[PDB]
Amino acid sequence: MRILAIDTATEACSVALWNNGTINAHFELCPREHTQRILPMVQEILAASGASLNEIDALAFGRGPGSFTGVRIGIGIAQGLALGANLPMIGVSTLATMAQGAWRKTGATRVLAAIDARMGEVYWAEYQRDAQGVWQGEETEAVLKPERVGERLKQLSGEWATVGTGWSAWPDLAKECGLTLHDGEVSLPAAEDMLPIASQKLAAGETVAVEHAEPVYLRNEVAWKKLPGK
Amino acid sequence: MRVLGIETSCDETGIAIYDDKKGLLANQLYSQVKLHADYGGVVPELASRDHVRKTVPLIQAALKEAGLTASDIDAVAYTAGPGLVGALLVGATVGRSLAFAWNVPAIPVHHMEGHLLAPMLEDNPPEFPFVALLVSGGHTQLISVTGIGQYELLGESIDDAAGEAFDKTAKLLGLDYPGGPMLSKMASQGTAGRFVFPRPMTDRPGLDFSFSGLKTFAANTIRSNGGDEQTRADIARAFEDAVVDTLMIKCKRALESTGFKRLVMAGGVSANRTLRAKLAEMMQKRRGEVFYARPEFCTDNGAMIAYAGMVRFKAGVTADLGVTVRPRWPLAELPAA
Ligand SMILES: Nc1ncnc2c1ncn2[C@@H]1O[C@H](COP(=O)(O)OP(=O)(O)OP(O)(O)=S)[C@@H](O)[C@H]1O
Ligand SMILES: [Cl-]
Ligand SMILES: [Mg+2]
Ligand SMILES: [Mg+2]
Ligand SMILES: [Zn+2]
Repeated sequence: MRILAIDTATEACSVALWNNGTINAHFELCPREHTQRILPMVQEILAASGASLNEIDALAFGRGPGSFTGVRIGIGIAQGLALGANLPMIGVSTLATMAQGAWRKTGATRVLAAIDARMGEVYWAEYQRDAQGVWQGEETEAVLKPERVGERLKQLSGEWATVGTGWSAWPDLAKECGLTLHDGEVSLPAAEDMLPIASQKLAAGETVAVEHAEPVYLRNEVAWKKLPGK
Repeated sequence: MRVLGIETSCDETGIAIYDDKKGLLANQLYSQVKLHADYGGVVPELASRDHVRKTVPLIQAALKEAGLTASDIDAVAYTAGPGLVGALLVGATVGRSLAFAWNVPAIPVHHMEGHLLAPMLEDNPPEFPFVALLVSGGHTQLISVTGIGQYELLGESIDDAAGEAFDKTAKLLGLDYPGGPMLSKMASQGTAGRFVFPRPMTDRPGLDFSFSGLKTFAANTIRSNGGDEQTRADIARAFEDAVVDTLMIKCKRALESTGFKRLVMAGGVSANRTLRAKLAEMMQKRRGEVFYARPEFCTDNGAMIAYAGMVRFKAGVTADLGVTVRPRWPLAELPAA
């Protein structure tokens, strides 16, 4: 039940460790500095709780969506660690992670997660916590134009908490939607909030060998046109 | 000892294991050329994405190939630059974290030093000093090499590198990107001397290169002649012969300037059949020696990184816990060994 979690998918860099009945965590804003901070942070959290990497039962990583570069830094570091220590990996959604954060901070059980995807779009999800603490709604994850999000909100009901930089970019996203929106108090994912999700997946056998780890980019359109005739 | 080398600088994922006693124990390579061909050039985001898909599986395959386990590896070397930042970051993050997990040193490697040392993988490797001609997709440089990390830049292209020149003319000939090697195959069937391209920068003194003018000359020749296969092969041959003659003249002048008796050629263009033959012939006539890598180690590969990583580790070069990539990194700035 020893789980190490790492994340670099957004402007934040964070690591957290569940070990011997305690949770240790570190979170900082690291714009442009992820590659300089992440391994020192992993080394630090491991050393602090007197844990060796090969004593870890599972390595959780922020799978995306987020910055393409950041998502890849996260999976790349996680893969090296997991390959090196033969650890199973658990990919955790950045969107679900922030939902868990809203619950931790505000008790929110229904969360509208939006990440600024750039190019006038957001990464979007609707997450709702069940009685067992499991966030339902993974199938809703998508990259969407704000107009499409607005249409979607008119199909939802009741009270929701908002999390993510997508709301920072587009705070008017839910204008005339008829929902009751609360601030979920989370703009960026923290590895600390990956841990309960990871622990659920571990118990369910939903881990993967290092060679099976995959990022979730959501935006998969290439941004360059093929040559004429292709 | 044994070093695991990881190369992800552009559009090839290369992994190798080099043992300083037994030689190369493994070499794995995936080339992304089919992924980028439809776009006419390397798409950085697609390249980065595919390195994620290939890096771990090819490291696993390398260990299996060599019949080794994790504990048999003494250091992990990875290309830190120059190259595409997104692509470099994949190999570098996997490499550095793997080294951390295995508790072995991590060795950041300069991609061009990797190219330069590739001929060391063959029997009868060059002794210092030598003139090195580095001719690849994006580089074309003459270097005075007096030892490891003792690289003095003698000259370089002021525009297109030789490799990209091959690829641009190949594109004009209707070949798939990157068309350099296919242009050379066409050229093999061409009639010597039917067309004659210029040899830029050879009338003036100095050791610098220029190739951009050959794209223009090719384009104008193609449009002013017939489109039959033979004529096209004749154009390809005239292009190739002009590039090779230019490189040979510049290498000769570099050998004159330094007084050296050894010429080392590396980078993808050093796989060219005509270049290999002409430089060999030149060195024979000079009573000197030429050195090159096997054709598959001329272009991007992991073997040269495992080798250069071993050299660098032995010279005292290791990484702290930061993962640092340097997309632009001049070869002349590396520390001496
Ligand atoms: N037989 C050949 N004849 C002419 N050019 C060739 C041949 N084989 C490969 N090339 C060219 O070599 C170039 C690729 O060499 P590489 O060393 O793999 O390039 P690269 O690493 O992407 O370039 P860099 O980053 O500047 S070292 C391409 O431009 C190819 O067209
Ligand atoms: Cl791109
Ligand atoms: Mg390539
Ligand atoms: Mg210049
Ligand atoms: Zn190269």
